[PDB]
Amino acid sequence: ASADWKPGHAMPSLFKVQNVNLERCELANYKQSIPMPVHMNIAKYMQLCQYLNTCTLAVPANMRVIHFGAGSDKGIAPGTSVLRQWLPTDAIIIDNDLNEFVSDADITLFGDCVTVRVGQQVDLVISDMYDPTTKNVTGSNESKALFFTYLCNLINNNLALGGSVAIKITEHSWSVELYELMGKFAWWTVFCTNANASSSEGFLLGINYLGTIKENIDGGAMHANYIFWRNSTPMNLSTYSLFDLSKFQLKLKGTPVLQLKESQINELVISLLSQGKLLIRDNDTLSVSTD
Amino acid sequence: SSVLSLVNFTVDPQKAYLDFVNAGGAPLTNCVKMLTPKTGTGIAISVKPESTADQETYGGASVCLYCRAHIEHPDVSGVCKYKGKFVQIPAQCVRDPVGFCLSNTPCNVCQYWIGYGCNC
Ligand SMILES: C[n+]1cn([C@@H]2O[C@H](COP(=O)(O)OP(=O)(O)OP(=O)(O)OC[C@H]3O[C@@H](n4cnc5c(=O)[nH]c(N)nc54)[C@H](O)[C@@H]3O)[C@@H](O)[C@H]2O)c2nc(N)[nH]c(=O)c21
Ligand SMILES: Nc1ncnc2c1ncn2[C@@H]1O[C@H](CSCC[C@H](N)C(=O)O)[C@@H](O)[C@H]1O
Ligand SMILES: [Zn+2]
Ligand SMILES: [Zn+2]
Repeated sequence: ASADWKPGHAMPSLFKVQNVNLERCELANYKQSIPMPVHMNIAKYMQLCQYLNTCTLAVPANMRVIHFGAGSDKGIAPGTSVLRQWLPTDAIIIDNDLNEFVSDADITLFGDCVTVRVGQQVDLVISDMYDPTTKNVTGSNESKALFFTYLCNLINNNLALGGSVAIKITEHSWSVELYELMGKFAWWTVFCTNANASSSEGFLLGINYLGTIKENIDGGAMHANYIFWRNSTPMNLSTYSLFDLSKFQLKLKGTPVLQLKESQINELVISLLSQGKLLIRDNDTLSVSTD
Repeated sequence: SSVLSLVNFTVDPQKAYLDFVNAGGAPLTNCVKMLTPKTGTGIAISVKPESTADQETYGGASVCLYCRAHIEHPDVSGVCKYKGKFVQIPAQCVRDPVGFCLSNTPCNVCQYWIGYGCNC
């Protein structure tokens, strides 16, 4: 049962290249829950981090990480603590949520993510945001605006070249524009944790931002492919991947941060960015506040 | 969230919580318990999880009464000693991580819990 020992499943190119209508998502184990030893979001975030351990993430000193939707109705932030456990000790974590919470982040901002002003560019964006109104399924499942408009503008303006994102989507919480922006990364996928395999949740991953269109993606068709994949792929609830945590921490890659004019970006630079070997952004002092 | 309300009605939140739990009050729940390779050093407070086989590791802010209750921290510098860090709790005390932290002090010389690891 090899896949049970993996942290989850990543959308394969087999389904990326399909051309299908958007259908209802029908999971055989829908809403089935696996017991924890420990909040469920501990297992969920750890498995996301384990999969990102296999991606070409840029990991610099003073790494800039912003974590949206970090709070829970319990006033705590299990995912932010997992990020603290995963990331380098000198990484800067900023988290945010609509509702009050306390966390192990360096900076915690309350309110709509739209109020979060990122003055500089960041290296990694994690979003677990989900709007409760999405559960009011009436009629056609269309592309959603909501917080995705903010996130898309963030990717276009406040994400370092070489930076990455992991953005939670579901069958009904998704964005045409966000899928299309994945084509501006060196690589992309949707990752579904084994801890939450019974949900249509997935983390849309963009790995190494290039600022230019590498893959032309029809976002509406690609979400239809994501649902087609989920409808076609048995996924058993499992946290076996968390049984051995000896290599859980993010590798301390020491990725360099360089300032370059866009006219200076040549094939060597794009190659380094695409391998997780370089970031291009400011090296100012990071300033992230509420507006 | 009852005890969380209670420590807003007192001048000594530490004593208020401890008297409450010591008289049968339900300990604060939802402390953020990590999954760790129990191969750590075992010190009290650490930047990364350091649980031994006899310990559990918690996210620091979640076991801090002053963090959880959104009240002023007593540290003269105003910085919380747990927030942004990890706190190791003896495995037999996971019933009340917050009470254990309010009831004990790390060794000022070896930073292990006095009585639970500190051998000085
Ligand atoms: C996939 N699916 C959907 N429906 C039907 O379509 C609706 C919309 O789905 P929707 O897109 O939420 O996705 P899912 O319910 O996975 O999301 P799931 O609830 O996992 O969503 C997961 C996320 O919800 C979020 N969430 C739960 N707690 C909170 C909270 O307290 N606040 C906020 N804002 N969000 C929360 C959180 O991100 C959590 O991980 C569903 O509600 C069903 O009616 C399905 N029906 C059947 N029979 N079989 C299915 O397989 C099926
Ligand atoms: N527009 C928005 N701005 C900030 N947070 C938002 C938001 N829309 C939804 N959210 C947040 O999305 C979150 C989904 S549940 C988050 C669980 C959390 N990651 C954990 O570790 O437990 C909710 O807290 C909700 O308040
Ligand atoms: Zn505190
Ligand atoms: Zn000592």
